[PDB]
Amino acid sequence: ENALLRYLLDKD
Amino acid sequence: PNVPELILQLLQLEPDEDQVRARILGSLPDQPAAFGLLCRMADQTFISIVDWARRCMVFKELEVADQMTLLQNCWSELLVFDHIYRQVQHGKEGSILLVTGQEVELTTVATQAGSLLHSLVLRAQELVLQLLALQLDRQEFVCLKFIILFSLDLKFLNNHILVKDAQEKANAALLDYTLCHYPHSGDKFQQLLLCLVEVRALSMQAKEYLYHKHLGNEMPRNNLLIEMLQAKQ
Ligand SMILES: CCCCCCCCCCCCCCCC(=O)OC[C@H](COP(=O)(O)OCCN)OC(=O)CCCCCCCCCCCCCCC
Repeated sequence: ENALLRYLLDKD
Repeated sequence: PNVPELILQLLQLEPDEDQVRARILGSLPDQPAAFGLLCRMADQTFISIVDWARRCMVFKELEVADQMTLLQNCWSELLVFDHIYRQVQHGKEGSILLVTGQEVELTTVATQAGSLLHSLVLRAQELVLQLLALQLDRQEFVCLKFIILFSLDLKFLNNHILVKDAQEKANAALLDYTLCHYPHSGDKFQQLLLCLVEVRALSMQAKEYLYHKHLGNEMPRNNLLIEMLQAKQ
């Protein structure tokens, strides 16, 4: 799973 | 006149009022291309596209896993389409407009770009020319990018019901608008869908250009587009 996408969607 | 309500709601979400450019953060006798900075600029544009998508109707109602799949499916298409529409707004055959406000002459890319990048740029400009001949407008633009966002087969997601509705409502909206606003020859709905096929083909060439740079260790070490490339599509 894409850690970057989770980050940008969760927050920044 | 009676613009579909989905298209109306999407225009209200469109962030551009000069704000995209301000928010973009690479922090500011002619010369070689500023490669690392161009990379940075593209990464920040990706960021802003995810910001856009997470504010979109339907999308913001899905759970994170589905949101990720959808964006994993379309991220390169959204970036290419973002660049393309910028070029229709620019309306100059001789140069490229970047999100920073900077224009790059096509002769410049002919002198500096390798085989792959040069092909890509040129093929993209052909598509710009096509959308200009169809008199592409901002209403169509935001509808088409919502369509790209939800252009994933239902089977790959948990929530079928809502994604199917979005896919159907988005196409219906485009047809309704083109039919009412472009009473000219050619089926504009269908022509625009054909354009989306080209956006997808372009975005595939773009990932391959990216992958080429990556194998030769030419990309910045913490590039976002490479991180997106490497995560299982
Ligand atoms: C999937 C993502 C898509 C993002 C698209 C949105 C951003 C548009 C950016 C376009 C900038 C062009 C300036 C070129 C000036 C020049 O001629 O410079 C030539 C240099 C070097 O060229 P070379 O690498 O061939 O190496 C030759 C030497 N060995 O290249 C650049 O500096 C390009 C830097 C781009 C970095 C961001 C990565 C974006 C991915 C694909 C870009 C192609 C998109 C084209 C449209 C489909």
